[PDB]
Amino acid sequence: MIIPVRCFTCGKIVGNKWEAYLGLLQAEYTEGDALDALGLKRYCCRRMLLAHVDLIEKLLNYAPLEK
Amino acid sequence: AGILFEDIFDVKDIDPEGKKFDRVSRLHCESESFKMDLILDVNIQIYPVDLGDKFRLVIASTLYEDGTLDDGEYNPTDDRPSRADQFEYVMYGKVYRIEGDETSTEAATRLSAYVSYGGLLMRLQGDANNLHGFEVDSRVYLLMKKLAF
Amino acid sequence: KTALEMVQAAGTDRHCVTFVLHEEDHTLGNSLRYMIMKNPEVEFCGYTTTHPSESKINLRIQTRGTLPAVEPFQRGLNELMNVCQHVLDKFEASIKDYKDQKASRNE
Amino acid sequence: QPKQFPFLASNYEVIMKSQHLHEVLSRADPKKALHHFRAIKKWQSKHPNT
Amino acid sequence: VICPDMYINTNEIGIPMVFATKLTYPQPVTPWNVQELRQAVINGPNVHP
Amino acid sequence: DAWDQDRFEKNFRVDVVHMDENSLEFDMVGIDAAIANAFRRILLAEVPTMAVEKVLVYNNTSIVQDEILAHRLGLIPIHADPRLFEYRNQGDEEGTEIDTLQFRLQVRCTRNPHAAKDSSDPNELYVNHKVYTRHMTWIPLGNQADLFPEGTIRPVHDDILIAQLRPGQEIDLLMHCVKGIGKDHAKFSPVATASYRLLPDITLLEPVEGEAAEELSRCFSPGVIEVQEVQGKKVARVANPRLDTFSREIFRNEKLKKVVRLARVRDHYIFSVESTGVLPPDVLVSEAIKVLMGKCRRFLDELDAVQ
Amino acid sequence: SMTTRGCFFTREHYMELVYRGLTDKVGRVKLLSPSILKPFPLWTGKQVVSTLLINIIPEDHIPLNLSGKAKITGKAWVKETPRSVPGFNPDSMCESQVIIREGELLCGVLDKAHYGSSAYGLVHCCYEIYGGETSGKVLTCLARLFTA
Amino acid sequence: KELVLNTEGINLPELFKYAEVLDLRRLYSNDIHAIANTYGIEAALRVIE
Amino acid sequence: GNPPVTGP
Amino acid sequence: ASRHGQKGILSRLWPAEDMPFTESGMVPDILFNPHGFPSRMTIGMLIESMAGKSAALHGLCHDATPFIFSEENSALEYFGEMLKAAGYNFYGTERLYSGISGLELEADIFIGVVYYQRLRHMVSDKFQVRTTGARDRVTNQPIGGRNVQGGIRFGEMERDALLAHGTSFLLHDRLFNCSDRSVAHVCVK
Amino acid sequence: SYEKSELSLDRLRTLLQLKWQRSLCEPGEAVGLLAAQSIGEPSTQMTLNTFHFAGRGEMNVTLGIPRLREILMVASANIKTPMMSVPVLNTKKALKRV
Amino acid sequence: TMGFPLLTYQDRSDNKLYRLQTPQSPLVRPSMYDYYDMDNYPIGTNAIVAVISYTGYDMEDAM
RNA sequence: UAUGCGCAUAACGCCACAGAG
Ligand SMILES: [Zn+2]
Repeated sequence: MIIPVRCFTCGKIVGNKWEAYLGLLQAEYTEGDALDALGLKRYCCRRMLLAHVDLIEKLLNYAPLEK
Repeated sequence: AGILFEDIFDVKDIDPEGKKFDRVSRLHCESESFKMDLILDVNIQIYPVDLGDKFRLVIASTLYEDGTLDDGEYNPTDDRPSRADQFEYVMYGKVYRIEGDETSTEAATRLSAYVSYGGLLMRLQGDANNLHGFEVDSRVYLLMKKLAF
Repeated sequence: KTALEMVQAAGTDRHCVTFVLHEEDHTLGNSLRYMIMKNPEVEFCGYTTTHPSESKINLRIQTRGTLPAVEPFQRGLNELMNVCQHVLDKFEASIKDYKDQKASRNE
Repeated sequence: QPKQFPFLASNYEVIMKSQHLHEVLSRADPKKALHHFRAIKKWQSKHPNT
Repeated sequence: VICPDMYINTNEIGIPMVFATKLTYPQPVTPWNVQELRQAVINGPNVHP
Repeated sequence: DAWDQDRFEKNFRVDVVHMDENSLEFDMVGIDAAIANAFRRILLAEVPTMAVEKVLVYNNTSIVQDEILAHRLGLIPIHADPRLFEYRNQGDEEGTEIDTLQFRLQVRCTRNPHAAKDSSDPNELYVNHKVYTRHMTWIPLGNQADLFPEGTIRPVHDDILIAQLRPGQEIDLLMHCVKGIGKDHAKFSPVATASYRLLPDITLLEPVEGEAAEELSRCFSPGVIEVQEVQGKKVARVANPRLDTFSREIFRNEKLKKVVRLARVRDHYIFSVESTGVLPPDVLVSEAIKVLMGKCRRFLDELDAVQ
Repeated sequence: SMTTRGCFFTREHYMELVYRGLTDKVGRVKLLSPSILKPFPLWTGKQVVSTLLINIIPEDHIPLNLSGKAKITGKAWVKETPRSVPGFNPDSMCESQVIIREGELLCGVLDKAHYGSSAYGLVHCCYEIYGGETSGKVLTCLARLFTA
Repeated sequence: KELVLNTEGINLPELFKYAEVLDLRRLYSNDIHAIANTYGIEAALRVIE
Repeated sequence: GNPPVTGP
Repeated sequence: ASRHGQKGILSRLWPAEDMPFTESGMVPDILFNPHGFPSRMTIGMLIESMAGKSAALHGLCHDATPFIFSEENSALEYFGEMLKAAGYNFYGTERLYSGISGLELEADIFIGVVYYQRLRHMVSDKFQVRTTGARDRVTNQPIGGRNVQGGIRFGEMERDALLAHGTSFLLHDRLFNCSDRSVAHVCVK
Repeated sequence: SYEKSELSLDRLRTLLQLKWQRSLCEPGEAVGLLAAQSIGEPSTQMTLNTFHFAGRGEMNVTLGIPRLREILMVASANIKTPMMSVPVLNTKKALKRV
Repeated sequence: TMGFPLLTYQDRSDNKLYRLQTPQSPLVRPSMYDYYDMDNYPIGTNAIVAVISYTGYDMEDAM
C-alpha cells in the first residue's frame, strides 16, 4: 500500500528512499543502478524497494471530498 | 607392565573395501615379529598415515607402569607420567568380541580380537599365544607411533 | 525478584548444582559456558534453555574435588567481566586511534 | 521369536530384576506342565509318523 | 489447531492459556489440599492457576 | 589449560577498517565465537533505544487506518539519547519527564488555492498531501526543553513518508516514546544489522600461470587475486583476501580446484555495525560491551546477596 | 550423520551436546572417557549418543546390550571398487551392524531402524527391557540431542 | 519347482476323479462356501484366515 | 572488504 | 503457503538474534524444512528461490513461464550463471552461521527469495472450548457450533477406539456424565 | 564363544517360560475391537482395482477392499473370481496326463 | 489467500473481507501475471526463505 | 441455558453453496 518504514528482514530504514528511487528511475537509471545509488546492498533491502507496488495512489483516486 | 600386546607393524594397504569415511582411513597392516595382521581405523586429520609406513603398535590395559590402577575417569589435569608420553597417537576403546577356531582343541593358533575405539574399529588377528590378555568388555589403550626407518 | 536459583542434586555434595538464571538466553549462557570450561577444576559444564515460552536457562557445573560448584560459577562470571572490560578498553583505544589519524590526514 | 532369544540371553540380569517370581512359592512350580511335555515327547519318539 | 513441540516430553500436550483458564476440574476439598485450592480460589477465574 | 588473562591481552587486538556516521567495520582478533556472538546478539536485541509506544489519535480522516498508522509510527527511529531516560514502570499510563517523550503530528491537507493552473502533479494541486517525518513536532513535557537543546529531540530521518493525503483529509494525533530493548519489539533495535564473518585465508598450493591465472582471478571476487606480468607471463597471487565472499566458484573449475585452499582464519572476526541513527555505532558497540558486563555484575550481586 | 565413523567432537562440544540432550537430569551427569587421547582429546559422535543413553537408563538398572542392523546398507558407503582381502569378511567391521554393549554404541549408524518407528531397534528394546516411560525418555532426549 | 493347476472356476468333487495325477491333499480354493460344503467348516475357517 | 587502517 | 503447493502452519516466531545469519549480514525471515521436498518433488520452489535471489541482486524480474526451459538450456544453469555473475554461489547456497552457537555451520545452506502467500485460515477462527453451556432442548445434550459456544462430538469411532483401550469409566465419563445424566423414576414392580 | 555370561540352560528356560506366561492377554481385553480395527485401519492403505493384466497365461483375482468385502461383509456363494489350485505329482505318468 | 481484494473499501458492504497490508509484486512471475495486470491486486510478499533444519519446530509441514 | 446487573434481554431447524484435515 505504502512504502514500509523498515526492511522486513533487517531493520534498515527504507521508507525514506521511495521518492529518491522514483526520481532516479525517471532520470534513466537501471533499476540495479538505482538500487546501488540508494545504498541498498543486501538483497533483503533491495527487494523491499524493487518489488514495492504502491497501491495508495490507486487507492486515493476514490478520495471522497473531491473539492 | 600392563602391556597386552606390542609389535612393529607395516601398512600394506589403505581402504581396500573402498568405503572412504571422512577423516578416517582403514589401515590393513601386517606385522614384523609375529604372524599378526592388523586392520585399524585411524584419524587421518590429526595423525596421517601413508602406504608403507612402519609404526610401533602397543596395546595396554593402563597407561601407568606403577601399578595398573585402571581408573577410566579422564582428568586432563593429571601431569603425572604416562605411557602416552612416548607415543604419538593414543586411543581408548572396548573389546567387543574375540573369536577363533576350535574343534575340541582350544585357541587353535588363530584368534581374532575386535576392539572398537568409540566407533573406529580394529581387529588384531594371529596366533593365540599373543592374544591372551584380551577378553570381551575389557578396556584397552591403543598406543601407536611411527618409526622413522 | 530473585534472578538466580541454585538447585543442588539429591546428594547434598554441592559439587553438582544446576544454576537457573532468570531472564536470560544464549548470550550470557554461551559466554559463561565458554569461560567456565576454561577452569581445570570443572568436570562438566553446559547450559540449555528450558522452553521457548520461558525466559531462563539451566546451567550445570560439576567440579572434581572438594570445591563446590559455586566457585567456578563466580570465577567464570568474574573472568567474563574482565574479558569484556579489556575488550572495551581495546575497542575504545582503537576508535580513538582511528579518529585522530583520520582527522589529521585530510588536513 | 527365535531371532530375539539372543537379545533375551543377553540382558539377562536386567530382566530378572523385573521378574521377582523365579523363586516364588505359588509360581515356579513347573511339575505338571513339564511332565506333560515329557509325555508328549515320549509319545512322539514312540510315534515318528502322525 | 496443532503445532509441534519438542521441548515438552512425549507424554505431554501443550495447553494454551486460552483453554487452561476455561477447562476446570471439580477437585473436592480435603484438609491436605486446602492450601492449593485456597490459593486457586484467591486467583480466580482469569488468573492461572 | 586454564584461562590466562595475560595471553588474551597479548593476542587480542581491534583493527578499525572504516567508520563514518551510521556504519562501522572493525576487526576482533583472537576472541572466541561465544563472546563475539554475545556482542552481536547484544547489539541486535539488548541495547535500549527510544521508540513510539502509544499513539493517541484524535482525528484520522486519511486512508492509512489507525492501527496501521500506529505501527507505522512505532517503526520510526527517534533521535534521542536513550541513556538519559528510564524504563516506564508497569502500569503507568501517564509518563513523566524521566521516562517518556511526546511528539505531536497534526497535518491537514488542503487544496492549493492559487498557482494550480489546471496542472496534474500533486505537488502543485495540493498542499501537505504527503505527511513526512519533519511534520512530527516534539512536545517537551516537564523540564525537557531545558535539559535538551532545540533540534536535539527529533526523528532521525525527516523524509520518511508516513502517510499520504488528499484535500479534506487530516491526521491529528499524539505519540508517546518509551525506552525498551529490541528483544521486546524490533522497533527498539538500534542497528540496521550487526554481524560478523571470519576472515578467509586463500592460499595457493601450487604456482598458477598463464590463462589459468586469469581463470583463477575470475573464479573469485574482484580484488583478491592480483594477476601480474612479472616476466611478461602472468602469475597469480592472493592480494587482500578480505574481499572474498565465499562463492566457492573455484570448486567448479575442475583443474584449479586442487591449487587453492579456502579456509577461514580461526578467531579473526570482521564486524559490521550499521546504526539506524539513534546513536553513533562506536557508541553502540561500547554500550553493547557494557551490557554484558552488566549481566555478569547482576549475577555476581545475586551470589553475594545469597552469601 | 552424528553416529557415522569420522564425526569427532572436542570436550566443549561433547559436553554441550550431552547436556542439551539431558535437559534437566537430577543427579550427576556421568561422562565417557574420550575415544582419542593424543594428539588431541576427541570424542566420537557415538560417545555422545552413548553418554545420552547411559544417563537416561534408570539408576538401579544395568544398561542394555543390543545387536541389530541399520537402514543404511553397507554398499551405500562404497566409493571405489572393493578389493577383496582374503582373510577379512568386510561386514564384520561395517557401519551396518549396530553393537551396543552396556549402553555404549560401539558400531553402526543409528537411523530409522533404531529410534524410528521400526522394530527390534534401540527404543523398542528399551520398551521391552525397561518401561514405556524409559522409551518416552529415550525418544525425548534423542530428539533434543539431534536438534542440538 | 513343482507344477500347479489353476482353474478359473470351481467344482471341488470334479477333481476327485484325478487323484493319481493331482495332489488332492493340498487342494485350495477361494470359495469359502465350496470348501465349507466339501471339507467341513473347520477347513473353511482356515480358508477365510 | 578493505585493508584495516589501525595497525596490529 | 508458497506458490508451489507447500502449505504450512506457523509453529514458532523465532527471535532475530537466534536466527542463522549469513555471511552477507542477513538473517532469513522464513525457515523452511528441507524434508518438504523429497516426497513432493516441488523442484520449482528451488528454482524460484534462485531466480528471486538473482532478481533481487541484479535488479531484474525473471520469467517463470512454464515450458520455456528445455533440457539443453536448463533453468538451474541459467539462474546459476546469474548468481555467479552476481558474485554468489552457482548452486544457491551460502555460508550461514549459527545465531545460537556463533559457529559457522558445516553445511552450505540453500537460501533465496520465495514469494509467500498468507492463507485466510487462522487459528483465531478455529479454536473452541466448552465447559458447560446450552443444551439441545430435546435430548439435553450440548449443542454444535463454536459461534453458539457449543460442544464437540465424541462420535462412534471414538467410542470404538476407547472401548479398545478397555477404559470403560472413561466412556462412562465422556458419554454419560458429560452429556446427559438424568434421573428417571420407575415403578420397580 | 569366549567370555561366558554366567547364564545356564535351566535359568534361561525359566526366563523364557516366565516371559511367555506374562505375555498372555489380561482378562478384560476387548480383542474383538482390536481385531475389527486391525482389519479396518490397514484397509485405508489399499487402493481400488489396480487392473494388472499380467499377460494371458497367468491369472488375476480380485484385489483390495472389494475382495475384503466379499470375504467379510457379503460371504457370497458367487465371488467374482473363483479359483482352484492343485499341485500335480512328480510322477512321469502324471506329467504326461496333466 | 489473504490478498488485496479491491480498491473500494468504504463502498463495499459484504460480510468479511480479508486485506493484506503491504503486498508486493513477485520478482519471479510468469508473463500472464503482467498480461492480466495482476499487480493491481497482489496477494503476497517476497520472503528471504532459507531451507535449513535448524529449529526443532519446522518438521512435518510446520514453518 | 448464556450475558449483564434475585432481576432484564437473547433461547431453532431444513436445504443449498463454499471451505479445512
Ligand atoms: Zn534489509
